[PDB]
Amino acid sequence: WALEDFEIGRPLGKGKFGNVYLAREKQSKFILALKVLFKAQLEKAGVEHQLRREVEIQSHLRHPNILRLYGYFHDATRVYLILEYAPLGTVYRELQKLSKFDEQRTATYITELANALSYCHSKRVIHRDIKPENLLLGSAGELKIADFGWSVHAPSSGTLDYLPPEMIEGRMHDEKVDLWSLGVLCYEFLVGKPPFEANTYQETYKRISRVEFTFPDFVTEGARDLISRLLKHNPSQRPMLREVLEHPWITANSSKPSN
Ligand SMILES: Nc1ncnc2c1ncn2[C@@H]1O[C@H](COP(=O)(O)OP(=O)(O)CP(=O)(O)O)[C@@H](O)[C@H]1O
Ligand SMILES: [Mg+2]
Repeated sequence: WALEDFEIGRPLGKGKFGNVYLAREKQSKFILALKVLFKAQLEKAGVEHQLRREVEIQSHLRHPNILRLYGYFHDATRVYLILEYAPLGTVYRELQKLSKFDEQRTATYITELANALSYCHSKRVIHRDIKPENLLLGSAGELKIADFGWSVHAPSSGTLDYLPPEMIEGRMHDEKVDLWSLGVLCYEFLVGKPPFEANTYQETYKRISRVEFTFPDFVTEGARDLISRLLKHNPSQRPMLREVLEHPWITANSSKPSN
């Protein structure tokens, strides 16, 4: 597997370690996304081994709400990831355009997230880096979790906007990290801002460890209940994904069934 087997198109995104390009395999005309990481940069930090673990985790995951990793190769200087192509962009860009989502879209997206996370937790997998810019949209507008560069196994040990207290406090985290991020996202979808945003890293840190946030008036009581249950300082207090998928506000507003 070499780069000569793909025609490269426009870039789909740019990052510190590399770039993502639309691409087509020449033999079959299969269109896909090619993520080109540069070893030099991955080595400048201690990330090349986290990349190896992320690739091994993602290749064993098959779920309609998880971006597929078809394969991977490398050359002298670059690492190539062969990714499923998500043609409708990121939830982040959708959030900028629409400013905020209504209860129906939010509940649908949370349901799709909770389904995919349930499949991951049912295989001892945490993501930790669930940001809007890592949620992609498929041809039918379905959510796909991408960017598994931070996923890990077991407890284990940028902007903090989506990280729970136990992570910023440097403690040992577990599968409950994904529950906190789910509550951050639910809030951001309805309000248009993550609930602990601030002009400063140091201030954002304080807010998260205190769980200091407030709702705009238009947030309904059902959304407040779900969000307050997820954003608990104590991981063991956060609900299970089953409790989320069966939350009243989710069932009433979600257009997609649960799992
Ligand atoms: N299969 C895919 N289909 C469509 N767009 C994609 C895509 N994969 C990535 N992108 C776009 O490129 C951006 C960055 O890709 P990705 O999040 O996977 O790498 P990354 O976050 O690790 C960047 P860095 O190397 O700096 O850490 C995404 O936010 C998205 O806009
Ligand atoms: Mg990303």
